[PDB]
Amino acid sequence: MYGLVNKAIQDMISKHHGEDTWEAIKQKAGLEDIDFFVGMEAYSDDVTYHLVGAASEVLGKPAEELLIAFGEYWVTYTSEEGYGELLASAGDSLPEFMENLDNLHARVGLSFPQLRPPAFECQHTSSKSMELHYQSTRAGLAPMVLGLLHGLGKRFQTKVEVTQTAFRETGEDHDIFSIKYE
Ligand SMILES: O=C(O)CCCCN(CCc1cc(F)ccc1OCc1ccc(-c2ccc(C(F)(F)F)cc2)cc1)Cc1ccc(C(=O)O)cc1
Repeated sequence: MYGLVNKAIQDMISKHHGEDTWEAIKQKAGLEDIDFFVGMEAYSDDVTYHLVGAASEVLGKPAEELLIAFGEYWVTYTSEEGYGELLASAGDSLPEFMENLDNLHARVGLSFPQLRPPAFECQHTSSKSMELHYQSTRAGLAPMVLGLLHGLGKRFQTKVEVTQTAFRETGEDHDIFSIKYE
């Protein structure tokens, strides 16, 4: 993934657990060569997976729990590190944001060819609910998407409940989430 994702993980862990713990996690993951992450440089996905695995071992939390935390963090982090206006342009409510996300990533993709944006499709079931189909070229990030949705509920001051109903990791076509929101 683009370096920005790995910088954001470094930032979350550092802010939350201190530099010592981050350095440890960095070393466990086998990444002490890499001095800083370059935000607009494409990295092998494995660098990301290895950071999450290693942070899981070091902090004593499951990877999927860290992904949820990380998903929430991403929404705030990117707003503060140069994508505040981009996120604003995506809408002023949770459903509109999820509707615009494929288009938001298109705009990211223009400058940055190695972007592999996931696809998000909304089937709105009422004015307070939707089925969300999440289609990704990556495995194992559904819990991050859970975190992301909560990051957005916070951003828009909307209470939101997310329940996954189809699981890509068990060989289903794609993750599907049932969402209820204020
Ligand atoms: O499944 C998957 O593959 C990954 C799913 C999890 C990650 N994705 C979250 C999408 C999301 C979901 C959401 F609900 C809310 C917010 C969200 O973010 C808004 C946002 C999205 C992206 C940038 C940005 C900014 C800059 C750059 C660059 F580095 F300069 F290139 C790159 C991306 C900013 C804001 C972002 C993503 C997607 C693909 C890649 C890549 O392929 O590398 C990297 C990151």
